[PDB]
Amino acid sequence: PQITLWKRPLVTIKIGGQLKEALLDTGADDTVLEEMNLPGRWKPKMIGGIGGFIKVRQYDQILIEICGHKAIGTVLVGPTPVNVIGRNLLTQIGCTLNF
Amino acid sequence: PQITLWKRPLVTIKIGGQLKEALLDTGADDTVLEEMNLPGRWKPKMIGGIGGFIKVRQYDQILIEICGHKAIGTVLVGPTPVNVIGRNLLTQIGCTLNF
Ligand SMILES: CCOP(=O)(COc1ccc(C[C@H](NC(=O)O[C@H]2CO[C@H]3OCC[C@H]32)[C@H](O)CN(CC(CC)CC)S(=O)(=O)c2ccc(CO)cc2)cc1)OCC
Repeated sequence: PQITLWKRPLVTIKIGGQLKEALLDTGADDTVLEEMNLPGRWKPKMIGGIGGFIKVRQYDQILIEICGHKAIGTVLVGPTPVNVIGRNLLTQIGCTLNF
Repeated sequence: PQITLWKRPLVTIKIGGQLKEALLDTGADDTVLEEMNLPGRWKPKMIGGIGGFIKVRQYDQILIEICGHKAIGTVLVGPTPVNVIGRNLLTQIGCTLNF
């Protein structure tokens, strides 16, 4: 589909057997999601943006479905104020910017 | 153009007569540039990111050309980690997400 940017580009995703809402975010290298107790091993990480850094847990090879499009890659989990789908997963669903 | 997302979507912009590099950021509501000299009045503003809030200088109705496409809109100037073009100007240049 085509998503205009008059409003935030929010979509439903499926991850860890749960449904959530997340932003399709071309400004995020990697995907960052709200606290969720995912199974498996993880590695600590710190990620920065406007305002400074937060602590997150890096999970690898996680399956996410985004508007019916399946993808598999790194998900960072922590106290983010917003769920963002980053380029690591947007590339996998064939997402481009167009103007 | 059609821009894929395997790399950061960085483009050249022109503002205040100066060229700069900026990131097309669908996750940003607003356009935030690193510290720079811009002519005209400005009002102090606060904006929040992943790590908290920062103070910016808000410049309204600023001419800015993004990858060959003109916009005139609000530009926030302050300690952002990187120059970002947000949705307030992405809509002006007709930018959509497509997959
Ligand atoms: C419930 C209330 O939430 P809130 O207001 C904040 O909500 C938010 C809404 C959207 C975002 C997404 C963020 N956009 C953003 O910063 O936009 C600013 C300007 O425009 C305003 O609109 C939205 C906020 C304001 C950007 O797209 C992505 N970022 C990187 C860019 C930073 C500019 C480039 C380095 S990153 O997220 O930092 C990030 C860093 C590392 C990694 C791992 O690779 C992944 C993601 C973040 C928080 O609370 C405040 C305390």
